[PDB]
Amino acid sequence: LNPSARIMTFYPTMEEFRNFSRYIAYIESQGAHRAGLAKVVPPKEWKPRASYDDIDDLVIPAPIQQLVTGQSGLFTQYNIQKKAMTVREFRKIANSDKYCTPRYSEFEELERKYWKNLTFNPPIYGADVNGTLYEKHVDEWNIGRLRTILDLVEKESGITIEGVNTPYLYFGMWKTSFAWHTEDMDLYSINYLHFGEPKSWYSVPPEHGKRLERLAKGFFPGSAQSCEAFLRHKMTLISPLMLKKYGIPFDKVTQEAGEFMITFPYGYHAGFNHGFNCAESTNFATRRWIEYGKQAVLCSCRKDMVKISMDVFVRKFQPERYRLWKEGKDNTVIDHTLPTPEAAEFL
Ligand code: NI
Ligand SMILES: [Zn+2]
Repeated sequence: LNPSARIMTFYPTMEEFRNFSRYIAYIESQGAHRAGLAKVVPPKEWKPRASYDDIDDLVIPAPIQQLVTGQSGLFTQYNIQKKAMTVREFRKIANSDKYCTPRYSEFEELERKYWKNLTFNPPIYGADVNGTLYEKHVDEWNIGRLRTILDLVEKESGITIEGVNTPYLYFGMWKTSFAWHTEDMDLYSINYLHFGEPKSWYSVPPEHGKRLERLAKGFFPGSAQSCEAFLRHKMTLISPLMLKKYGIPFDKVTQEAGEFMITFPYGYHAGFNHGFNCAESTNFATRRWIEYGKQAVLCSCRKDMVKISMDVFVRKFQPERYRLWKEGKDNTVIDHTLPTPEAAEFL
């Protein structure tokens, strides 16, 4: 099943689209999780919002200017907090001559331009805006309420973690980047591209994630010494040519307006925006995640980074291991190829 761990694309019917959790289980039955990233194109008739012109009374509280330093396919991205702005201000900069999408023919050309120009003309990214663009009425794949076991954090312990159990909006322009990372606690993510230009993604299969970590640690021994999981800083950019040179297996895919991307536990990904767009994002879980959460290597160097108590998950969903786990004896080795238990119905 998917032996090259390539990114798969799915086209559910409206009937299939109703049960979020079941559909994640299904795409894992087909091997999607091996890639680390999958694309889901929703039914033609489904839309999460009637229109998107009413936008600008929405504030971007903390836009970030992305300064990139490096050379030879290896970069560090510094995020500089700017003053709050409207979508309107963002769009104007996005579409200005200095700071709009270059003319290009094929993706491959736009990609070359990205990697050639990523240290020049620092763009602004309207990242991490708390809020949703779904209407209250929309029940299918509603990023504001996906109803997975992740809900145990909010319902059992009361804690809300912005962008993790709540929706974030991202306003992109040309050449805004997301650095190589897995999700907080090695969770799943869902990303819906509401409108605008594409977002391009790179992915490294979870079964090869340790190999990328080794590579990263090799290139930045400074950061390795100061932090157990420096990639969680979301500052490290590494080009596909670099990955290819060091034999890291990876895939690429472009997400267009109206498509969902799913990332899987321990799926390293990175990418960039083609132009003005808006994405909405959140984290979520399945039972398979539990072991990943238990085994996640967290940032040890800056505090108020995202940590979830695994206790409630182990007790409830792995009752046979709860004791072994509490006394630190567990020792389960994760098999990255195994689909989530809920997929049994389809296997
Ligand atoms: Ni991510
Ligand atoms: Zn750290």
